[PDB]
Amino acid sequence: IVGGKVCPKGECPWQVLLLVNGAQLCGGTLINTIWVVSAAHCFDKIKNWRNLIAVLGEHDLSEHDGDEQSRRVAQVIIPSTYVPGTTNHDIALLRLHQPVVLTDHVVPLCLPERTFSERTLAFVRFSLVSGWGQLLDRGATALELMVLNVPRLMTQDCLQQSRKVGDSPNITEYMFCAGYSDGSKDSCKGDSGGPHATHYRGTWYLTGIVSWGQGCATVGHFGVYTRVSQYIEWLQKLMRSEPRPGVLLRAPFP
Amino acid sequence: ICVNENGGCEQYCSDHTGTKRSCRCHEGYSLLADGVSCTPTVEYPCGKIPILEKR
Ligand SMILES: N=C(N)c1ccc2c(c1)[C@@H](c1ccccc1)C[C@@H](c1cc(N)cc(-c3ccccc3C(=O)O)c1)N2
Ligand SMILES: [Ca+2]
Repeated sequence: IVGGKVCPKGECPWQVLLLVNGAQLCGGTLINTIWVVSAAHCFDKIKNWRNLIAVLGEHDLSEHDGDEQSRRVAQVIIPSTYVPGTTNHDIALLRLHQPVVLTDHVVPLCLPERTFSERTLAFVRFSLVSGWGQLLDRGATALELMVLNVPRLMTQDCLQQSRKVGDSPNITEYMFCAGYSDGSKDSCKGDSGGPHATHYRGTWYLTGIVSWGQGCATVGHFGVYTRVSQYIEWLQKLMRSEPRPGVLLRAPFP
Repeated sequence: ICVNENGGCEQYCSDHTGTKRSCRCHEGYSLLADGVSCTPTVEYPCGKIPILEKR
């Protein structure tokens, strides 16, 4: 996170840290006691599928305070439409080996209904983005969880504003822009997979996933987030189904 | 009805045949007798921050 602040301990209780062989991989979002939503691109280089761990209740990476709960990731479900090495359909659904125990420090973020998300949540201006990612473009990652408030943009406004820069990729219907074009504030590498959480009438909901952008907090550019509303039905169907052998699962989308 | 200000619902809204509207809540919440408000039915309902709720 670039230009944000430390998330006071327990204020982003759905934030997940994904580890591979004990090393920081990506963020994620807890949506109930056994399911985590993250970004498909985080799993492009995994060979060590058996050593993928999700940590809930994490805050400061340098100290164990007893609120952390670790779970092995039993399955990583990616949409059939996701192509490795690309940015489109950038979502993954992770099943934990055993549920996390809900506490003041471990709470799920509400996965909203599609219509409510499209007709109400999509019009809430500001949302929170969080992670232990790079504090600066080409900089060190954070030891304490960071958070940033970002305004959402209509894709046309993002496209006209996000300068005619060669090979500037397409912002699809499975994405949205959020952030600032003045080079001050953005999510960054290491934050991928993390939540873009929206407040509505006293409750927080999952509306985006840290996915990509042209650098971090680059002038004329915005952060690009997976548009979670497109995947509600896909996620709901998978969560109502029985586990299958093998860690990686490709599931048809739609 | 649901298209305008979420049909007045705190959480989810369903339009019905005619002028009928039903608000609903996410699991771990119950709808109040006003037919619009959602109240937690569990200790850790989704999307609420305990350290802030207890404050
Ligand atoms: N500006 C943003 N809001 C923003 C947010 C996330 C990202 C970007 C930008 C892109 C970017 C582009 C250029 C410079 C800096 C960031 C890179 C993209 C990505 C893609 C893949 N395939 C791997 C990694 C990646 C590689 C090593 C360690 C961690 C990660 C990780 O997943 O975060 C990261 N993720
Ligand atoms: Ca810790």
